[PDB]
Amino acid sequence: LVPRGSHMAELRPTAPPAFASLFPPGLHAIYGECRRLYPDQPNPLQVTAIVKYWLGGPDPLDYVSMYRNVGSPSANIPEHWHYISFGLSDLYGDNRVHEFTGTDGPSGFGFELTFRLKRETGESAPPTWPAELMQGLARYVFQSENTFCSGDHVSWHSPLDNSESRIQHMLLTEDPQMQPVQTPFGVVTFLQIVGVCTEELHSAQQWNGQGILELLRTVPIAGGPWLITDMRRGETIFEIDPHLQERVDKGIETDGSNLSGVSAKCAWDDLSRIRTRQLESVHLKFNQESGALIPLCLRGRLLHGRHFTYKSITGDMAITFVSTGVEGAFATEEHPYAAHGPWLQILLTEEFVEKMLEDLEDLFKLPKEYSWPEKKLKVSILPDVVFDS
Amino acid sequence: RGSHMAEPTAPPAFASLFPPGLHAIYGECRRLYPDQPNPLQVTAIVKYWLGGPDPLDYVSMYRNVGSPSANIPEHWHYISFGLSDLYGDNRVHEFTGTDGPSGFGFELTFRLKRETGESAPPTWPAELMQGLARYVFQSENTFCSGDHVSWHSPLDNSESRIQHMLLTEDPQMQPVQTPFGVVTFLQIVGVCTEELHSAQQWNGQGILELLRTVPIAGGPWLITDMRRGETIFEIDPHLQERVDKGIETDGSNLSGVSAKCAWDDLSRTRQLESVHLKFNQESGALIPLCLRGRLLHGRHFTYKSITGDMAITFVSTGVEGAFATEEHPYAAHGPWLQILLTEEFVEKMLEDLEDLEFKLPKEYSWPEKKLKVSILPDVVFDS
Repeated sequence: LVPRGSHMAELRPTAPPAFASLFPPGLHAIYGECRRLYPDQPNPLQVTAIVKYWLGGPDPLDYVSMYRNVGSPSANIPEHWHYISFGLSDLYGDNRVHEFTGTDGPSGFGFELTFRLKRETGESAPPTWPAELMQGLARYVFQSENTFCSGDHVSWHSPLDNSESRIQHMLLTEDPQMQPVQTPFGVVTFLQIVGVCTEELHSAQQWNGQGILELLRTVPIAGGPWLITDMRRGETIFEIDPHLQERVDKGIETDGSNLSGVSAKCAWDDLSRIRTRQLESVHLKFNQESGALIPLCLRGRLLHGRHFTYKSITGDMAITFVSTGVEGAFATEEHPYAAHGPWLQILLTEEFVEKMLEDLEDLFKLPKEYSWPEKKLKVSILPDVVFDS
Repeated sequence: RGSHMAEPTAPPAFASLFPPGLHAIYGECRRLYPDQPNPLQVTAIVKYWLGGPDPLDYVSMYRNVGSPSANIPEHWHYISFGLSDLYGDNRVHEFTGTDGPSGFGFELTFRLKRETGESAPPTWPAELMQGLARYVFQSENTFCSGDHVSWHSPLDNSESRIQHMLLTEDPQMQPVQTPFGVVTFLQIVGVCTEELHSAQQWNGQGILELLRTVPIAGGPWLITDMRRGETIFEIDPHLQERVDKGIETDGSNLSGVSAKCAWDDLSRTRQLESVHLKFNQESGALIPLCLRGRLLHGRHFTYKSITGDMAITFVSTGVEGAFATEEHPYAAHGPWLQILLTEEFVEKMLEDLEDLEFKLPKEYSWPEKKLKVSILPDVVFDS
């Protein structure tokens, strides 16, 4: 039989913008991607800086395009407003704001901010507050020269739209739609701002940024695969799902912690009986909050050959936990407890911290005391009254 | 008959112990000071990469006899270790390889005039160097020869008039090549608010070169005397004439200033046919700089009100993003006024405006341009 043929049972830019000569080449490329995504909105609402930054203006971003993304409620992606900045990258390439660096490497700071705000009902246009937020974030970047990555966190400690909204902080990720572009003035990637609660910010600091991001992609209400910020969100991802906390802690064990130290209630005392002092025995003290970080300090820092420092909020006192892999420590295996004044350094071997972690479970009859006489070490978790005196 | 003329080398002890980055720097130290192989040092016992507040691991303190023979006093010389990649093992700085800058690409130095009674180098500048290093580590801003640091505090915690810093290349220390990159040596030079202000108005390099001609400031090697009382302009009045000569030739690094100033119209962005600009004696004094050292150089200048929203930005013909053109030279976006002035016209203005005592309110008017500039008493802007 001669082939009858296939019968498919299931099937699912290129033209320059008006008046191209007018556009700066760096602005021209970014706009190209925006058109790719939104051909139906060729003239979107824009917030624009009339007083230019290079002429005294407070606003580093020259433009903020505001499109309407329908999303895919067909696949749990809500309707939202999409915000795209112009100014963080080298737009003009004439050394007015950014140093011209040519095609190789990053255009300006090498990125432009984006943000996806979940659309409410009655909203017949995109709200203009996130534009001002982006301006604010751009000020941070311009005043220093701290270029941001996918995974970075920003401590804002203020409701992003000045609302009562829980969402007071921001994480940064790759925009799910925007593809990095090559301008004549360098390369531009697209960092998306994702709003988060103080609690979730702390989780990213404790673990890593990328991991907390991935966690938000499985919680649509937060959340979603496209990381859309809903300002009217009331509960954290941990309150929506307590099972997630386990994946945070599991990750701290797997990847390690970004947390190098913490200002908390802590103290240490000598049992031996400025210059370095080598202590034969030591007694470390913590409240419930700082004591709760001990497993993180051991499992996610020392077990990874990194270190951890507890600083007492009141006073001179400090404790630094160190592993064998650290360089420049004045605490060695032979003299594992050493202090330069009030600053205590404790060296703990890999074999021994594993044994400690067997004793230390969550982490409540306080004082909760632990003791290893073979190491001459005592760790006690006390009520806050001790350190408040 | 013939002519009748009238007129490191070895490695240090236990070299294997030293990290390669620390080696090259110490090599340059030994070159200058072979007679002081073990100088006094401030050392960070608690390290920065382990929680320590001090970014500099070491600060060497040598004794330079100088050359009073040729007007160089005796002084203490301070050399930092930590700003550049010392260990090249990614604990503090990213290992970038031999090409480009090691760490931040520099270490700090400082030269303090030796007093009498001082039989040892004072330790305070070490803490000053730690302090400056924190600035550099928190914001990864790299300093250059010519930069200024607004410290707003007497450097040695004295009541001393030396409250600020400029930065220059060290006159003795030559740049070194480490296996982790290149290290230059930036010398901290202590200055007064008056001198800091001049460098902002002109450039650092200019005020630096000016200090080399005043030994007490000063000196060819830029040695900080903390006991200095009079500014370089008080020791030499002619030097004030030397700065603006440069501001004219080179330009100005001053882009704007918060001051008492206001504007009015005589009649998105409204364009104005006539305009009245108002300044106090202090801000009005900057006008020549604003014109001569910014506008005549294709650059802009902004006056902002210390009180309120009002602002005035002067622009020239060679600026982008302005909304004031030649055809409509006075335009405002709300309380922010932009005045466009041409090269030909500012030359004519400068002929009209002198200095800029005592004749307030001093007024200036160009009817063919519909422009009034008045210098008023400070009471006007206060209400």
